[PDB]
Amino acid sequence: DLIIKGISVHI
Amino acid sequence: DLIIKGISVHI
Amino acid sequence: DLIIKGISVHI
Amino acid sequence: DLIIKGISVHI
Amino acid sequence: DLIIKGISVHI
Amino acid sequence: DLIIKGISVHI
Amino acid sequence: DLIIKGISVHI
Amino acid sequence: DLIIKGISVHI
Amino acid sequence: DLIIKGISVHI
Amino acid sequence: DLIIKGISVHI
Repeated sequence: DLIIKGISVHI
Repeated sequence: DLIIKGISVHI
Repeated sequence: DLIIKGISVHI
Repeated sequence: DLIIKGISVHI
Repeated sequence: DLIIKGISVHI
Repeated sequence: DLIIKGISVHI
Repeated sequence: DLIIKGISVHI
Repeated sequence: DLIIKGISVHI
Repeated sequence: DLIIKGISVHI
Repeated sequence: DLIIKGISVHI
């Protein structure tokens, strides 16, 4: 379970 | 389960 | 289950 | 199950 | 479980 | 469980 | 359990 | 349990 | 248990 | 238990 969350997500 | 969420998502 | 969601999604 | 959803989706 | 969250996430 | 969170996350 | 949190996180 | 926290974290 | 905390953490 | 804490921590 890889969870990446937030107002601005930049990968 | 790879979950990426947010107001602006940039990959 | 790869879930990508948000107001602006840019891949 | 690959789910991509949001107001503006840009691939 | 790798969780990365916050207002601005930059990877 | 690797948890990285905060207002500005820079990796 | 590796927890790194704070207002500005810089790795 | 390796915990690193504070207002500005610089690694 | 290795705990490093403070206002400005510089490693 | 190795605890290092303070206003400015410099390693």
